This record gives sequence, C-alpha cells and structure tokens, in this order.
Amino acid sequence: EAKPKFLSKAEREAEALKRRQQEVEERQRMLEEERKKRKQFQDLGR
Amino acid sequence: IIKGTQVYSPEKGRWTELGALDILQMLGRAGRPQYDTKGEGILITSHGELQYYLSLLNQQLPIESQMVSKLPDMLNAEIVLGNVQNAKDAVNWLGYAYLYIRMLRSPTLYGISHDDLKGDPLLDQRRLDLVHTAALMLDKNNLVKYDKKTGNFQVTELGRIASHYYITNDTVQTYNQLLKPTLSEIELFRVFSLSSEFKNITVREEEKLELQKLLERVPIPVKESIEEPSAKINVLLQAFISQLKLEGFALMADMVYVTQSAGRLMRAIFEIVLNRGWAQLTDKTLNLCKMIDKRMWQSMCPLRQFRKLPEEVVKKIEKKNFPFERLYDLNHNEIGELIRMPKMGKTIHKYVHLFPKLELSVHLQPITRSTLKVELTITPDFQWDEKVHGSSEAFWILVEDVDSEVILHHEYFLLKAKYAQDEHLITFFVPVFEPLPPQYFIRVVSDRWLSCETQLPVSFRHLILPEKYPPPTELLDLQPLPVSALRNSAFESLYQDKFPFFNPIQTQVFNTVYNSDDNVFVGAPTGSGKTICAEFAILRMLLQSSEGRCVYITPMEALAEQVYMDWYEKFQDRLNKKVVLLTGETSTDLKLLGKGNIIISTPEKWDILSRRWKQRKNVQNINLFVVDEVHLIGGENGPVLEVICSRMRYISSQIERPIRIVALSSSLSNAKDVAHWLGCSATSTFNFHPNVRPVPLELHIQGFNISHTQTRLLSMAKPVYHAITKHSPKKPVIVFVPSRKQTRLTAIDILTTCAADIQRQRFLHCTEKDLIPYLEKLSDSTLKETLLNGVGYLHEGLSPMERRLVEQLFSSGAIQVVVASRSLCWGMNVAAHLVIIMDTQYYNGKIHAYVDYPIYDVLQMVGHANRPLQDDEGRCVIMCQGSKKDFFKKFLYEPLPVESHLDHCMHDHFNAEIVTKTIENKQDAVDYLTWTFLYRRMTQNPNYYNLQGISHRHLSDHLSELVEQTLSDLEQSKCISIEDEMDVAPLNLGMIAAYYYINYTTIELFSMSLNAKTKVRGLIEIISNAAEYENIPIRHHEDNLLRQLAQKVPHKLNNPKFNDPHVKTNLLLQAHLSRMQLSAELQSDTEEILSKAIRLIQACVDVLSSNGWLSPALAA
Amino acid sequence: PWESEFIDSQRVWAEYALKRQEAIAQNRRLTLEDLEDSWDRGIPRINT
Amino acid sequence: DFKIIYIAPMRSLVQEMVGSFGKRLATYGITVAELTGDHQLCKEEISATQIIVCTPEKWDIITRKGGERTYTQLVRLIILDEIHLLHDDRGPVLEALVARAIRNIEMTQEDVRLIGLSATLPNYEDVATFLRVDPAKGLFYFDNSF
Amino acid sequence: FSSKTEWRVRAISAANLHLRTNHIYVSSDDIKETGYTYILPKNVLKKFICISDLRAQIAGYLYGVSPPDNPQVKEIRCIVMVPQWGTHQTVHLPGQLPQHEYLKEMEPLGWIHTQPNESPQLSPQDVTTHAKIMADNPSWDGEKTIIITCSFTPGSCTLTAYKLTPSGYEWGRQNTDKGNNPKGYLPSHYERVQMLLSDRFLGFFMVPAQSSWNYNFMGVRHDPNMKYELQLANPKEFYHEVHRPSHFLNFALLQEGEVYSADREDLYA
Amino acid sequence: IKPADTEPPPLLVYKWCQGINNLQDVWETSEGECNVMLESRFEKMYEK
Repeated sequence: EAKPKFLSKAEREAEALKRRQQEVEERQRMLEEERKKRKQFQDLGR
Repeated sequence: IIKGTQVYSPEKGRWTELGALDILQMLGRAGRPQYDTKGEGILITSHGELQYYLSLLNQQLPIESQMVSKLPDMLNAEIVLGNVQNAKDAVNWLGYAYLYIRMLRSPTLYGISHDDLKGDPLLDQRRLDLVHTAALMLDKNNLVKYDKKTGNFQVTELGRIASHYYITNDTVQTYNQLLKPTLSEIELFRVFSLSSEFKNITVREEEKLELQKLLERVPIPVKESIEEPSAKINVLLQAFISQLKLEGFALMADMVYVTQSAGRLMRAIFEIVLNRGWAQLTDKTLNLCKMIDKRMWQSMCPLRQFRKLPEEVVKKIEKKNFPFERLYDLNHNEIGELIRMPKMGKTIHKYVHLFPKLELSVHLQPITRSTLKVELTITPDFQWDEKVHGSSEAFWILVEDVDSEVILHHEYFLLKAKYAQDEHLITFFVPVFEPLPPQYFIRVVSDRWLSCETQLPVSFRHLILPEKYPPPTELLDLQPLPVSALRNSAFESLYQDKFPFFNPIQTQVFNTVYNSDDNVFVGAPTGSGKTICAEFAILRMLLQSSEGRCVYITPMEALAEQVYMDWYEKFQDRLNKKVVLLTGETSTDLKLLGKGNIIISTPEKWDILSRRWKQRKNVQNINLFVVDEVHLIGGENGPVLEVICSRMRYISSQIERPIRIVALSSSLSNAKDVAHWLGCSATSTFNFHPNVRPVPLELHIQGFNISHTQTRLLSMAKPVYHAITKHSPKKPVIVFVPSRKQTRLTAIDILTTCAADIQRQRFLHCTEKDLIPYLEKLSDSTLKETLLNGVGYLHEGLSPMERRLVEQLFSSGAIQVVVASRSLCWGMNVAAHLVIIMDTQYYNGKIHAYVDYPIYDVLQMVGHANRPLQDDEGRCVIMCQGSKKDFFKKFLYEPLPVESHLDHCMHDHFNAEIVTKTIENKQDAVDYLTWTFLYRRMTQNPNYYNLQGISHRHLSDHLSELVEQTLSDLEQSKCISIEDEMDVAPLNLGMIAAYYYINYTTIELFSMSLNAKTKVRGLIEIISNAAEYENIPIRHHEDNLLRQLAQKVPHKLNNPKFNDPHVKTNLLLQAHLSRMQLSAELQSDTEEILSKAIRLIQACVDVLSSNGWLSPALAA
Repeated sequence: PWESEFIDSQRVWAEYALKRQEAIAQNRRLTLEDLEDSWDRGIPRINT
Repeated sequence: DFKIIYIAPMRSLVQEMVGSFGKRLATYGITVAELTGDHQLCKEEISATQIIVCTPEKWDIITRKGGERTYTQLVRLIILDEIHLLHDDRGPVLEALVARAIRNIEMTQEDVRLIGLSATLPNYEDVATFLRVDPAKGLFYFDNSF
Repeated sequence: FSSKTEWRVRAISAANLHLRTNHIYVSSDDIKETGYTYILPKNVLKKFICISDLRAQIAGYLYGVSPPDNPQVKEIRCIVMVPQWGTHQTVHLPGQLPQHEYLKEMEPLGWIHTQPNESPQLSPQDVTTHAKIMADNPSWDGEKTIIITCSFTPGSCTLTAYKLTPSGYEWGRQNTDKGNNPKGYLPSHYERVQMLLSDRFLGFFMVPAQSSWNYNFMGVRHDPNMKYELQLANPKEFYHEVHRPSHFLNFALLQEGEVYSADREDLYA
Repeated sequence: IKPADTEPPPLLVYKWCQGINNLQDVWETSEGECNVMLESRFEKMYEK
C-alpha cells in the first residue's frame, strides 16, 4: 500500500524465489500451451 | 655531378626541374673540407634551364615570395587560430609576410603598377584586396563566415579541419559537397580521390596497363573508368593499403604522394564526418585513417600493427581465420598449437596481450525524460609497453543510436601511460528522443590501432524514464507590487529607498508567502530575488509574534556570510530583531539559537543542532524554516541539506505547531517532488522557468574542441577578450576560471591581448589618481600590475582584505574585468554584465581526471550576470569543451532536475537518528527514510536509484535493502547493535560518531586503529586517515612540493603516495604543528583541515575514554 | 491500370534518379542500355 | 625553462640534425628530437625536449592544431635553416610561420629570437626585413668566395 | 558466379541501397483480415535493405511482441541476422535458431528475406524453408510466424508478408525438391498477412558474436549444423570488409618492395 | 491549380484520394468529426 514495509533479506529473497518460481511456471505453462497450439496447427493440415 | 636536373614531382604530376634547395645542397657536397683544395660541381641540364642554375649558384636568383599560391590557406590558418578576426587584422598579418616586403620592393613582379605604389605607399589597399580575395575564396568554399559589411571573419568547423590538417579550401569544398551520411566505403575512396591536392594527378597511358592489373586486384570497387584520374588515385590508395608491388616509377611516385597526402586527407574527412555526427561514415573514415597509416586492411590480422612479428606466422593466423578475439581466451600453449607454431606461441601471446583492449562498463541514470547520464568506466585489459604504445593511447568514445547513424556523443579519451591498469570514469549526457530506442551503442575505438574497438550496447529495455515534468508556473502579469502592499510601516522602512515596486516573481509569490501560512516552494532563477521571498516569510513570522524564530539554511558558508551581512543591516538595524549566524561550535550555537530570531546556517551547522531535537527545545519551536537553494540537494554536501529538511518536516509533524517551510531554489523541473517532500501545495509551489528572470539572460556557449585542457585553457584566452569586446565593451565582466593559478594567468592574458590592440587601459574606467589608496592596501604585486590596467582577479589565496577591496573596485565600476576562481562563485558580493565561464572543468587529482563543474556551480556563475537596475540584459559566455557543449545547452535554459544522493551518504544520519532513538527498529528506519527527498525521487525517477519499478514491492524492498545495508555497515563498524535482526540500538561508537559529527567509517578506523600504546607520533597518522579529509583537494603541481614537505616535518611517512588526500593532511597537520612556512594554496587547505581537526581529536579522546586507556587519551 | 501506372512511374523515376546520379558520377550520359527496362514506363514516359 | 625550434626544410636533414645536435649538446643533457607522429606524439615530444628539429610544415601543422601553445612562452629561439625555401612552393609555410612568430612578438611581447640561415641569393635584405633583422647588427651576407 | 568483377558491380549497386529505403511499398492485397497484424519498424527495415544485396538473398529472423492490450497485432522488435549464405532464390540459414537472453522476452515471428525481383507468389523455397524451420523448432507457431519478402523492385522495395497454412507446413515439411517448381506446390500453401510500417517505435538487430552474418563469400565456412552466439549489435553491409576476407587477405606480402620506390619526404607527418 | 504539367487528371484523382487518405485521423468520427468534400464549378467563370 502507501507505507513501505521493511522486508528482511531472507524474506526478500524468499519473495524473489517465489516470484521467479511463478514466472518459470507460467513460462512452462505457455510453452505447453504452445505445444498444444502447435499440435492443433499440425493436425489441421494432416 | 648532378645528372639530369629532372625529377618527377607528383604534386605537379609531371617531370619538373630540381629545386633550388636540392641543387644547392647537392652542390654543397663538392669539395671535402679535409682533403680538397677545390670542389668540382658539374650540373648537366637542358640548355634552356642553364640560366636558372647559373643564377642560383652565383648569387643571382632572387628569393621571391610564393604566398599568393597559398594565401587563402594561410589566411584560414590565421582565422582558425584567432590571430586575425576582421579584415584589418588580416591586413596587419599580411604585412608581416614576405609577400608584403617583396610587393613593396618589387611592385612590377607582383602585379602592382608604380601608379598603385604611388597611390598607396604603405600598400594597404593591395593587402585589403588580397585579404578580400582570399576571404572570398574562403567563404565560397564555406571555410569562413565572411561578411563584406564589417569585414569580420567567423571560423567554421570546416575551417578548423582544413587548417588542422592542411587541406586546401577547394578540398574542403569538395568534402562539403560530397560527404553524405550514406556514403559507402566505395564512395569514400571516390570522395578522397576528388581532392584538390590531386588536381595535377593525370593518368598517363604508359601505366594504364599496370593500373588495370591493380583495378582487378584492389578490393574496394571503383565506380570510375581507369582513364579518369580519380580512379587512379583510388586504386593507388588501395594498392598501397594492400601492399601490392607496383612497377612504374611514375606510378610508385604517384602512390607515395597520394598516401602521404591521404593521411591528412582521411583524417580531415574523419573530422568533418565526426563533427557532423555521421556514425557509419565516421567508423569507415577512422578505419581508413588507420588503414592508410598502418598499411593493412582491417580484415587482416591486428598483429601486423606490431611490426616485430614474422609475417609467416601472421599469414598463418590469417589463413586459419578465426576471430581475433578468440586469441584472448587461449593459453600460450593453446595459441601456439592453434597456429601450429609452438615456437611462436609465447610471442603471439605476448603480442595479443599487448594489443589495446578496453573493457567498458556502463552505469546509466535517467536525468530527465530527454537526457541520460552515462557513466562509462573504461578498464584497460592490456599490458602497457612503452615501445609499442608510447606515452599515451588515444581512443574515441562514440555514443550512437540504434541505427548507428547519428553520433549522440563523441569524445576523445587519452589513456596515459601513468594510468593504465585502472578504471577511468567518463561521465557524459546523451539525449533520448520520443521514439524511445532499444539501445545506444558506446564504441570506444582506437585513434591509431586497427581492429581495436570495444562496443557496448547500453540497452534501454528496463529503462524507466522519468515522467515528462509539469510545466513551470507562469509569470501572471501582476501589476507590480508597491511596498504599501506590505502591512507594517517598520517593514516598509527597509524597502522604501531600495525599490518602489517588487519584481514580478515577488508580486506573484507575495500573497502566498506574506499573506498566507503554507509551506512555499519558490523555484526561480538565480537573480530573481528569492531572498526577498525569504524576507516575506520572515516578516510574516515577525507579524505572528515578535519572539518568533526563523531558521535560514544556505548550503554554502559564504552565502550564509553574505545573507548575514544583508540581514544584520536589514533586520537587526531597522527592526531590532536579533539575527545570528551559526558557526561550527555546538556549545555556542544553542545560545545563538535561543537568543536569535533569524538563525542563519549551513546544513552541517544545523545538522549538529537538529540531531538532538528532542533535547533542544529551541530546535523544536522554530516558527519558520527557510531553505535557500534546495536545488543544491543534488550535489556534494547535499544529502545533509536533505536530511535536515526531512528532519525539519518530521519535527513539524510532531510538535503541536507546524514549522512553516519556505524552500527557495533555482528553477526546477521536478519541483512537484520538492513540493511534495516539503509539504507545499500545488498553489503554493512557485516553480518558474529560467526565462522568467527580471534581467533577461543571453547565454552563449562556445565549444572548444581541444581535448587537452591546458591547450584548451590557453586557446580560450583570446576568445575571452573577444567575448568581452563583442558582448560588453564598456560594462562589468566576471571571468570564472578553473583554479587559483589560472586566474592570475588569465588576468594577464586579457591585458596582453588588450595591449596587443591599441586599447591599453581600456578596462580601467577610472583614473590611476583614484587607485593608489586601493592599490597600496594589497599584498599581491601582480594584482596591482593587473589592476592598474583595469583587470582585477580573485581567488582563495587572496586575503579578504584584497578580496573585499577588489570587489569594491569592481562594484564601483572603476575596473571592468574581474577574473575570479571557480570556488568563488558562491562568495562574491558583486554581479556583472558579462560573465565568461572559461573551461567548465577542473583537475581532480585524487582520480587524475578533469571532472566537469557541477551544474549548480555553473548556475551560480551564470546568475552572477545579473545587474538589476543598471543593465537591460545579462550576458554569459560559457567557453567549454565541445564534448560538454550540449550538456550545457540542456541544463541552463530548461529548468534543473535535482536528484537526491542520500543513498550513498546515508550511514551518518541513520546513526544519528539511532542515537536519538528516532530509528529504534529497521521498520522505523524505512519509516524515517520515507520522510526524505530520496523516497519522493525513487518513485518519479526509479532507475537513477537502481530501482526496477515504482510499485510498493519494488520501493519497499529497495528501501529495505538500503536500510539493511546501511545498518549492516553500522553494526559491522560496531556503531549500532541489532538484536532479533530487527531492533537497532546505539552503541558507544555510534554515540561518539553522532555527538561530534564524525563519519561512521572514521570511528570505525579509530576504534580499530587505536591501541593502548599509541602516541602523538602515530595519532596524527590516525587523525589524518579520517574520512573527513578525503575531500581535501589534490590539484595539479601539488605532488612534488608535498614531497618537499615529506623531508622536513618531525615525523616520517611509511609509504607516502602524494596522490593521497590523507598523507597530504598528515603533512599539513605536521607543518601546522611545526609552524612552517607554506604555500598560500596549501595553507588554504590547512585551514580546511584544522576546522575539522579538533572534533576528530575529541573523538579520539572519547574512544580512548570508553576503551579505558589512560596514556593514549592523555596523548590525544 | 492507373494505380499500376503510378506505382511504376514512382519507382521507375526513382530508378532514373539513382541511375542519373550514378551516371553523373561516371561523368557520362544515360544511354539506351540502362533505362531499357524502364522503357514504356513512367507517367512522363522514360521515352521522353 | 626554454625550448629551441630548429626548422630545417627536408626531413632527412632533420633526422641528421637530430643526431648532430644530440652529439654536440650531449654534455648539457639537452634532449634533441624530431617532430614526427600524430599530434599527441608531437605535443609529448615538445613537452619532453629542448631542441625540437622539424620541417616547416610539421611545425606549422603543430601551430595550427595548437600542440605547442603551452610551450610558446618557452620557445625563445627558432632557427630557420635554409630560409631561401621562401622561394620554393613550400615558401608560404615559412612565411606563415615567421609572420605568426613575429606577430606574436608584436602582440604577446615575449621576444623570440629568429635565426635565418640562407644561401647567398638576392633579396636577402628583404628576408632581413622579413625576419625583423636589423641590417646593421643582424644581417650577414657572405658571398660564394666565403 | 562470375566471381571476378561481378561482385564489383554488385558491390557498387549495393552501395546505393539506401535509396530504396524511402521508396518502400507494402503489398496490401489478399489479406485475410482474421489473422495477426505485423508492424515492422522502418529503422530495421531501412537497415535490412541497406545491408542486403540486389542479387543474393539475405535473411533475418524476426522477433517481436504484441503491444499491451492488442494481441491481434505483432510489433516486430528485432531482426536477427545469423550466419547465412544465399543464392538468388533461397537463403541457407543454419539449423540453430537464434538463442539469446534478449530474445526471451520476445517471441519468434518468422523471418524476413530479400528477393532480387517481385514475384506475386511466395517462393516454394521460402515455404519449404519456413516449414523446415517450423518442423525443427516448436517455438515457431505457424499462426504467428511469417515470411516477409522485401523484393527489390526498380528503385524501390516491395514488402509482402506471407503466412503458412496448415497445408503448407505439411507440404514444406515433407518436401525435398529444392527446385523452383516442386511437385505438389499450390498457392493454398500460404496466405498473405497484413504487415505495416512504423515511425512510432524502433527495432534492433542481433548479429553473431564471434563472426559476422554474411557467409556468401565465406561459403565453405558455413555449415547448416553450425553453432553461433548472438550479439546486440548492428549488422555490417553485404560487401563489408569483414564479409569478403579473401578479397583483402589473399595478397602477396610486400617482399623486396619499396626498394625502388620514390623518395618523397612526408613533411607534415 | 490544375491541370499541372506533371500529372494527368487521373494522377490528379489518385493524388487527391491519397491526399484525403493521408490527412491526420481523417476517417476518425468518434469524437464527432466530419469530412466534407465540396465540388463546384465557379459558375459563368469565363463569361463574368
């Protein structure tokens, strides 16, 4: 919110690990949906 | 026996006769002085050429001037050097030539009739005609801006390039017509080959066959046909660089001629193209300069520029074509087996690590939306060797856009041999345009070495530009405020005879400052009279109750002295309100704050009072806090100003009665942040524009493209006088110069230039009848020498006796020019019509670099061009290096972006708020940091502060990393103690460091570096190693007289490096203790040392007090 | 078609401009052998 | 505290005058060198040396680019070897050099001593007036019998 | 090729390729209105036209993103030049797709290549190249990846972006006939997609790091299974010095040269 | 003033259509914007 809270360095890097785990999970999700789009594009010509 | 007298001269392109010089020297070898009684010189000639050599060798060939051949080029060289300015000075220079004396003695031979010598005996009309004809050749070829009205010359940059590289005026007209940004390498050889140096190169048929054998082998294609001469010059340059063996004598001679011209011609093309900013063509032209010089193509191995290698191993490297940067990562075994030359491998490794290779790192910081500050650190990653590199390696730093077709910033970079193996900080400012580019590129290329280029992409992916700042508040055309709009009669009785109406800034600002009670930000340019807005706030505070208390903070101590002299005459003499000025003693400042109604201060003198504001009631119940020049929050000694204004807002948030802050400043761009940080409204924030000033400033900026700085500083000396004559002939001038020693030299160079002209003593508007009571007071005799001719000067080494008397001679108008040092920009009770700012850089000898002026210094210097009633305008001519030219064309016309530098200067104030128990845990450390300007600027310009966003997560975690880094630095210093990893408490060292205002790392050094057996011999080494002395100045020529001081003083120094500030303060402390004679510039720094010495020694007393050691404490 | 005529006229007089400046570079005149692909083309025809 | 410029017309004459003045002024510790190289090498060679032996064109391109401006108050003697190069097509370089030095003597008022060595050719009194040589004290004309 | 002076007149011709960059045409026909839209910025298009050859085809992999709150339009933000050599009718790109940390924020939008002259159809070599790149790289979505062809018309450039239909990816994947008219090649194998230009934003380039991009003279040094890193740089011209090293490096050294040269003193240097 | 010597009347029509189309947001009507094409003849020009 408005007042910035202090976050400890262990807590900051835990938040950063949770963040980078989130976006590597959405990168994995987008990659397997990319595989789904690719299979869909592939079998509409086969 | 001189056989033939016929040499093939390629500059005439034909077989011409032997010169007078070569024949006279060949025939000086006739007869040896040991053995021979008689020389015998046979000279076999054509018969028509017999009389020439008979006249030559028998005292009968007259020496006649050939200057009409090259008169526009020599006239351009005198125009470029500034030796001639108008056609009269060019006629004066032509009178010194041999052509003038030969035209006087033999008029008939030089196209003058005796009718014209009888009608012009000194021959001034013929010199005017020659100067006018040569100047028509110069302005036709765009070398000189020459008006036939006044006869004045202006130098063009093509003029500078043609003079610097000797290329003729027709050649620069060719390079002005033909050089486009879009030229390929094919067209570049063609533009070179159309030089007028090769206007006599014709292609003869007897070599055309050989030229075809070159044209099928040269690697850059030629658009011309080979029987056109430009194709011949093209393929001869390319056959030179390719090292093709030629066979015709005429063709080898033409090749040698076109390449010895091609060095200067390609350097002149490179300078034209670099100055216009074309990045692809400046890469091509600088590469072609280095290819003509090194005689190799750039695809060849860079190890051919080391001429000590065998060419067989170099062709083995070029045969095995990997990139040259592959050779860096290999071992000397791995190189030698990659080339299959294991014998040569160690030598190839030595020469690949002798090859110049800079490692660049960029730290970019968005200043405005338009400008970034790139701090490029250059790291030499090559072993220096004097036999291959020499005294220096020259580089070009080219910063260019994504397309690499516009150079946004080029600058020369000398890597000197003393300063290899260490990082060079090159700070510059690049513009950023509205289609925000993905990158800029920094190419640092060698000026001499082929394939020595480091490119660095300054990527703008995660670049958060600051918001386009709100427009400045307009001068609403108020009808000008009579002083009767103030209320009390005693209040007008100190403004009656000064001015009847206030300036429009004060009219607009008056009703909010006087007739309201809000926090007011007044952002107006230096010279708008914002101190009268401070005085409006003070008169309001003295209306509310007469025992009120203003506190007036000026960031410079000389500004505090000047406003104390103003307000002691204004508020104590006429309103009987006590105006006190605080000095650096905490014992008497509490008394002065308790007794005074207007408390003048510096930020560090108010910091030591406000640090204990819970204890001091007189810090709490102040009724008004005026902060003059808060735009100095973005400089050195600027975090302390930010901390005391943040504290004075935080106190006002706690003490039942608000402390009304009135922040005066120069005109800011980000003034909404200073308003939001100091609680000003949107209606009470008067952020004006730099064009709003009561006397309009005419600011001219002169670029001097001279990278060497004594050369630039001496090349500025005649344009200083020419700026005086152009901009203010009969009106006061201040010339601000980089140093204490430059002001005497420039005060003499103005006088030698005004005595070069017939207007000697033109700067003395009074008589020498009137100067003897003021000249007999001075100590500096050369100041009397310069003052009697009308040019005073000012620096730190003068006494305030001499300083105040030169300022009184200048304020009265008796003298016209005052050459003041750069550090006297704040402390001058005088303002001129013209302010010349000569060379806005100064030598920081701690880093051995010419650091630029901070823009607050230049803005105060500019604001010295402000005479309100006497002058209709105020002119300022900033002579600066052309690398710094657009940095001043930004930051002086558009308002000032100020950014807090508190995150680097944090630990002192965090320690001080910890010993106050303001910061009791790390959460309150972030909560205290939210009161600063740093918090307000981290959300508007995040990437200045290594942020990645303005969100609450980014801001909160960056503030938490800031506080947990500074409190780790304070607990590792044992200044504070952190329990539960959250709650901080003051320890002993922190209490000592925040009591007597010492840097935390100084007492980190003290309690680690004082043992139980230290003594005064070592204690001066301890106190001289304090970090309060790292800002002592090391200038040039400061090293060897300190070495002269290292042999005398009663204690020797183990490993003294005279680049150190600390051993300088050690020597100066010892020389003050031995009461030795000093140079004036060194006792100028000794008084800087001894001001902070006594609190350091008391800190030593207290750290040895807590440590329980009797004898070192008594030694302290 | 007129749309084809105008885009070919634009691009063919562009080609004539570059061919003309490169033939002024070679000091000669534009012959019939260059501008033979541009022949019945251009709204002022290249014929003209 | 001083620099001496020796302006000799040809470059191999300069490279052997460097050896001659380096042998003769060796007992004084005087550094004799030849102005060559790029402009940074030339300003470093000017800052390091006392006898600066150069061509008229190299000294003129240094004075045009400005790499001697810090050491022209230290130049107290220019010696123009073979000043009958005034007749050559390289003549304007020497006339520009001497008009610039004589003009700086008349403006800046620090006197430089100009020593023109010449061959015995006519208009020597005009080279004397050109060099600001007083024809009583400074002008010495030895014909080919000498 | 003729390889002795064909590259000289070609080099000269390619020196004037900046005149093609203000006369740019976009083929706005046959565009199916239901696909993506592609904004190629004019700065990388200008740079891509200048570094090209009028005869030999160069090619660059397009990378881009979509603008915020407009997923139906694709701003090309990058052209990656890779080590390629090209004939007049195809480009031999390496097997390795461009991998770099700056291309992780962007998605591969296909490739751009130059053509010597305008054809109203996509080349069969282009649809086989695109479908082999698609069949070997699953990050190439056939809906979003295109082939921009910058055909060199007289004094200008005509740009046409094409997409592969699912018929075209299957045919070009199975295809081995590298001729100009292979069997089973129909104009239903591609559909012209909307592509448009921009002054409003700027793209960038990625060149190889160790070497440069043009292997048309270094043709034996180019393998289809070669590996390359990338580099945030601007690409050199086609006939740049570093691209034809046999024209600058095969010179016999100066052995007993300059011995009967001319005596001329460099008076100024 | 037309007919210009460099453009035929169908090139006048093409240049005019492309000049209408290349005005700034010329087909945007959301804020109530309205283009108006007037064509007229200056009636009895030659007679009066």
